[PDB]
Amino acid sequence: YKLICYYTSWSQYREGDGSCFPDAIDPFLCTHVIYSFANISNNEIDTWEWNDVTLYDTLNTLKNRNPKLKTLLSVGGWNFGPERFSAIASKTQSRRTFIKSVPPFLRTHGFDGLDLAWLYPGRRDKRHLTTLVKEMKAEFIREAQAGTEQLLLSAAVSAGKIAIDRGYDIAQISRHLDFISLLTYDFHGAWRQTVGHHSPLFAGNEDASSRFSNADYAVSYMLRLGAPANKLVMGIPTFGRSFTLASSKTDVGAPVSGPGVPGRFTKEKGILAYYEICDFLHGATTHRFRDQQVPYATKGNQWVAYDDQESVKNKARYLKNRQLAGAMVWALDLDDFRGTFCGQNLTFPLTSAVKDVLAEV
Ligand SMILES: CC(=O)N[C@@H]1[C@@H](O)[C@H](O[C@@H]2O[C@H](CO)[C@@H](O[C@H]3O[C@H](CO)[C@@H](O[C@@H]4O[C@H](CO)[C@@H](O[C@@H]5O[C@H](CO)[C@@H](O[C@@H]6O[C@H](CO)[C@@H](O)[C@H](O)[C@H]6NC(C)=O)[C@H](O)[C@H]5NC(C)=O)[C@H](O)[C@H]4NC(C)=O)[C@H](O)[C@H]3NC(C)=O)[C@H](O)[C@H]2NC(C)=O)[C@@H](CO)O[C@@H]1O
Ligand SMILES: *[C@@H]1O[C@H](CO)[C@@H](O[C@H]2O[C@H](CO)[C@@H](O[C@@H]3O[C@H](CO)[C@@H](O[C@@H]4O[C@H](CO)[C@@H](O)[C@H](O)[C@@H]4O)[C@H](O)[C@@H]3O)[C@H](O)[C@H]2NC(C)=O)[C@H](O)[C@H]1NC(C)=O
Repeated sequence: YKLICYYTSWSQYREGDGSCFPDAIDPFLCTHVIYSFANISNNEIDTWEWNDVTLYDTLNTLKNRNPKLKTLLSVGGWNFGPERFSAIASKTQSRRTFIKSVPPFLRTHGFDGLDLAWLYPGRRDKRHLTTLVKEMKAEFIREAQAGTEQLLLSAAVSAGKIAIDRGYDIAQISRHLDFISLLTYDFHGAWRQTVGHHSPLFAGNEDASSRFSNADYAVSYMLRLGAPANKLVMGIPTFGRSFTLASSKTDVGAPVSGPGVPGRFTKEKGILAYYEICDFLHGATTHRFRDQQVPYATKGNQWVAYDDQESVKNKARYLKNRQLAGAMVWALDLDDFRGTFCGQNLTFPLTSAVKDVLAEV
């Protein structure tokens, strides 16, 4: 089983305990650690933060303590304009330019692979996405001839039915990619005036209608479309999405005024880190959708949809039962990495819970 974990570039800037640097990562926790995100300048991959080469270096030293650990650099991300990927990929010339610039960059900074996070490809992009993947892999195969271990190519893919149908030729890119990370956690939060969980495992017979917005459907779909199970990796969130209630109602379908109040450390309306959620639970009412098998909490007028050790162990069992390649976690720096916010003294409680199930039979 693979355990793919993302570490974000911008987490170093959070104040106090929220600050997270690469050396806080347990080397033996995941099998693959992906650094987010790289930029693209002059059609070449490039750094993003002023100190990335130092952090790249700190992250890759982890391999001195654990030789089996693989690291990858991810390009793209939500805040990355998909138009930019679109323009680079639709022109054979700028596409070859970006592709050719990737291996030397990865080899200089000690990475073992590239992760593609184009979010998201439209109907007019499908054909070019397939090309970027093909040519990128061909180039990695070419590059291994020099006697080095071949570079890995992976991609983070939307788990939304319409998004998949619209921009991805799953059967094609599946044969060229080493693994595919299913983003099974942004199903409900897309500013949509009402309450709901963003990462349910199952559909649940109540208020069913977007029968497609749950992990079980997304996995089943990807498999029907042609992706091999041994290359699929299910995404497991380490954060929660919050809402500000518009009334005293707390059950499903309850109206919402907008996103939740920022977290003290993450300072971003709408989301909370697992460690902030831990603090938040004191004096809150915790509920759990049986059908969807995920929890939520309320306090005053705030409503939070999140994942705990139990829902995360549950998802890991599901994933083993369908024989997938493993799990993907977003993100290490949103988990209780210091291990001093959630109680039972454990560093990375959520990710460790996923690791324990995977390590079981
Ligand atoms: C919200 C929503 O609806 N979107 C979701 C998507 O998120 C989702 O995408 C996938 O799933 C992840 C979670 O859903 C998703 O989220 C993450 O993506 C973006 C980036 O792509 C993250 O954006 C953060 O936002 C930060 C602000 O909150 C911002 O922080 C600022 O960062 C800069 C530098 O990075 C700091 O500047 C530096 O400051 C110091 C001094 O302070 C100086 O010394 C430096 O020189 C400064 N200069 C610079 C520029 O370096 C600044 O301090 C800091 N603070 C501020 C002002 O707040 C980050 O920069 C920015 N990151 C980027 C790259 O833009 C989101 O926060 C992430 N969300 C969560 C949650 O973590 C991923 O993109 C994606 N994952 C995968 C697998 O790819 C999609 C579904 O895919 O669904 C929705 O669209
Ligand atoms: C990620 O890579 C991106 C490049 O592909 C890059 O985004 C930008 O990259 C350039 C660097 O800033 C931008 O260039 C500038 O654009 C402005 C026009 O608005 C021009 O005029 C001015 O320049 C003045 C100083 O010289 C400044 O005071 C003014 O405010 C004004 O900006 C500049 O001369 C310059 O050309 C690119 O336009 C932009 N790329 C795209 C496609 O939009 C990011 O910088 C890079 N790293 C990150 C985001 O961390």
